[PDB]
Amino acid sequence: MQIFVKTLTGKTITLEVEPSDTIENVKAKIQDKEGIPPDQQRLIFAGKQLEDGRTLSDYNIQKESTLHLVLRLRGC
Amino acid sequence: NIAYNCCWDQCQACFNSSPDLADHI
Repeated sequence: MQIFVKTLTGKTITLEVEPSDTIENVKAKIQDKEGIPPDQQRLIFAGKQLEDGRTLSDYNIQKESTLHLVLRLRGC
Repeated sequence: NIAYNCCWDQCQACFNSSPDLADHI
């Protein structure tokens, strides 16, 4: 199923995943298809901090949904 | 766990979970 990731750079990035896929898998998919490493990826949904190990279904993710990837840099 | 019975026209869908109910609706 399709998910949409509307980025801060104005880009619309689409992924072909399953609801059973984890957030880590979606981040890895973005890594393969764009080069954005999964750790730097922060996908936000429903005002909730999405965790890698959790799946798309836990955050109530449907087909054609809209996630937002924020460059979350470890450490500061 | 209350099954969320869908009050949609002729759509008798009662799901105890929010994501499943939303998907069915």
